[PDB]
Amino acid sequence: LQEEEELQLALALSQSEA
Amino acid sequence: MQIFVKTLTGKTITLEVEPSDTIENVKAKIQDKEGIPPDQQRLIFAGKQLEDGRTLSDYNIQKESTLHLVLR
Amino acid sequence: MQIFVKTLTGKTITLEVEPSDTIENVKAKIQDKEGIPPDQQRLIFAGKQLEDGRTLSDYNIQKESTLHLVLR
Repeated sequence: LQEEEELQLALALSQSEA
Repeated sequence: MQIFVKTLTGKTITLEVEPSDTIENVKAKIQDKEGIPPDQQRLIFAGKQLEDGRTLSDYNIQKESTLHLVLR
Repeated sequence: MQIFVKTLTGKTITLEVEPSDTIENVKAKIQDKEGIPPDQQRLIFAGKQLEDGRTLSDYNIQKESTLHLVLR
């Protein structure tokens, strides 16, 4: 589902920053 | 203090918060600007989804920290 | 130069890339090594999703930088 993909994308973005 | 909230659509929201503010306090401030109900918001910081009842300080969210927002 | 590419499942792969490689080139190297087609890859660095048509150097991706890979 798009929601699960978006959650993964946000987790990765967040990780990659801090 | 200011924090940033970034969406996957490329928007950067800013919020004025205190370290003792709760996550729901934060989501309400997003609602005030974007119209998105808190229950449609998932906030992410340091690879973790942020939970109701906890404060920004609980997650070590400090000045000019960036949270990520995804919508249900 | 070696870079690392990690997924949220914890896997970390090593790739040999150049500063002038485009993002689509790097995705082609992941496809070559892991068999994942480029349209299934989203690459992330320093809080940005990397865009095709740009190079690694455009993002200041250097030797031993770590990129995140999310699969679509």
